[PDB]
Amino acid sequence: ENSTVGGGGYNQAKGRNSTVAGGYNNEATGTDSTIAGGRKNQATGKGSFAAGIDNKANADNAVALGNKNTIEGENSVAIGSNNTVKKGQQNVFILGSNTDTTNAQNGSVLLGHNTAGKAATIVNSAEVGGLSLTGFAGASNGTVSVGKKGKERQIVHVGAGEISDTSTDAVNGSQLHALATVVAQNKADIKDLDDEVGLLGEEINKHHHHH
Amino acid sequence: YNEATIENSTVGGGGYNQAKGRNSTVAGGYNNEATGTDSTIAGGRKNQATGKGSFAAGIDNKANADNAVALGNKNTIEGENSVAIGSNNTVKKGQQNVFILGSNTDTTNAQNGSVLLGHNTAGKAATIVNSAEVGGLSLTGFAGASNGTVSVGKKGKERQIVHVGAGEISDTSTDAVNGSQLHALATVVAQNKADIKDLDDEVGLLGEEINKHHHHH
Amino acid sequence: ENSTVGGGGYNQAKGRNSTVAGGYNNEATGTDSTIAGGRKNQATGKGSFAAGIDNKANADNAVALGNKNTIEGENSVAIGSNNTVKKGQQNVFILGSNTDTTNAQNGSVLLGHNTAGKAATIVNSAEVGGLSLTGFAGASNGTVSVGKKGKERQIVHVGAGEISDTSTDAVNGSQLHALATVVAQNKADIKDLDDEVGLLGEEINKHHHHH
Ligand SMILES: [Cl-]
Ligand code: NI
Repeated sequence: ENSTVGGGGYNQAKGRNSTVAGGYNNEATGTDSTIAGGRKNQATGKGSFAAGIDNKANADNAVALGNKNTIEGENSVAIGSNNTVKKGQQNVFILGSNTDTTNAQNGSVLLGHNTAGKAATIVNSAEVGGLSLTGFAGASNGTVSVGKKGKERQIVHVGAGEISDTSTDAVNGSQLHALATVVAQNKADIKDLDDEVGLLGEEINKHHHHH
Repeated sequence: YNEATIENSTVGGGGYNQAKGRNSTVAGGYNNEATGTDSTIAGGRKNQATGKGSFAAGIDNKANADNAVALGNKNTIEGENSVAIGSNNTVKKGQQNVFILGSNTDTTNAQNGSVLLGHNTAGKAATIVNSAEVGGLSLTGFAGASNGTVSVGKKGKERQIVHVGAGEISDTSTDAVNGSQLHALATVVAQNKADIKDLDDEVGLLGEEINKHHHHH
Repeated sequence: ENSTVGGGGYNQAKGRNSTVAGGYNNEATGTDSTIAGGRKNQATGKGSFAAGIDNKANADNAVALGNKNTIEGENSVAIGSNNTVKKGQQNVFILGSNTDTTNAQNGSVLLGHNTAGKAATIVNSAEVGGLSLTGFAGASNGTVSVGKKGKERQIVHVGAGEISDTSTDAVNGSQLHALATVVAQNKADIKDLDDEVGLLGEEINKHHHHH
């Protein structure tokens, strides 16, 4: 039914308006589904698209491009190799390989090789050894992951973020450095003052002797 | 009802597909129109590809500027050298070099060179941040100020960035900072604050001693 | 050998199960390789995929989509224009244009126009004018790059990161602002104390001349 194969062997365009352009053992089952080519691909979702080896573009609007990208949650994308989005993980976006989406919530983005999804936390405040930090902006959706535990990735060439009480811009090392220079100066001032207080203490104690 | 007259144009199969551009390809689907030189529609339904060397697949995409890539559902690209992959994304004419991997984004305020990642993500204009005033405290000499932005969410719907490596901490560093680096600096600040209190106690007791001495006169 | 062209001119589907759906001067040489269309594309890798103008999807599972994306390292992806991954850079993901992968290591991710790759550094500690900061989390492959030197990009709409001794969450401007408010307050407290110590010194010095 306005379906097209294409060329190759054992290819099936079973979906209405579906297309398999070629390759081997490609099955496009969804309405408006597409397999550009490769081998052992499926595309069961409406308007889905797969190319490469052993992908499953198996939910509506799924994009699965490369090797062994499985998509079974709506409006999701996986490009690269060995990635899986499972049914009821919606709007998940992977550009990466050998990822882990066990903990990826809806809306989450995974970037890079060996990258893991992680559940969003709500961080409005923080307590650091008896000091309270309060009033954090942007305590919301999923997360954006750039690596996994034990295999973290630096983010580089990051522009200086707005530094203010509502800012939700990322901060770079120079901004931390700049605040730390003041902290280091405060700590030296405290020492200078301490020396002064000690000397003042000695003079008082000196004074009563030979009064 | 297919249409492939021009040099090296190909349809493909399906219905109401048109490969009007020189070397253009529509591999199949329904109501796909590839109009640009070297344009390509892999399949799906209601796709356009008016740009040179453009590529669309899925439902209702417009890969309508040079080298546009529009892949999924309802990706409209009308700005040169731009990409949208996912769902309901738009790059307008005069937004160049913009890259979206996401859905239901907002590129109203996105400038040239922006990257949008994720669902409900909004574009934002770059600001120049060379310094900052916190209370009466001045912070200066920030790196990576005076290109577009990289957005990970929208106002009210921000996203944590996780598994970030410790960034270099130096006066020229443009590396992102992670929570353990702010924690480390905060431990020292907390220690300064306690030291201040200890010292304040000591000054008060020294004060009393001075006052007591006058009443030994 | 289950190969398919497609339409167009000077297209070649030389690989087993390879597909060129159309276009001009496309050569698909790898097993299970695919060229969706365009002009002057190559796909020498197994299960590779190219579309657009002048791409090389020339390593296993390569995805090269747009204009002048060259992939010659395994399991890599480039989408956009003018991007290159050389033989011996594996698992590199580019969504961007006019990038520089000279210094990109394996596993690294490049985002956006004019973006440069950068070697990972190990940052366990830092020394800021006589102050030591230690105990950093997330220190030991590749980096995630958002710009180049001189063309840094701000990251925006970042959620508040966890603030703890092990956190590898990114930090936003409001979190730095929150810490800086306390630093500013420490600094004023130091001034107030300094004034007090000065006055106490005057009392001591005056007293001796009431003797
Ligand atoms: Cl401080
Ligand atoms: Ni006396």
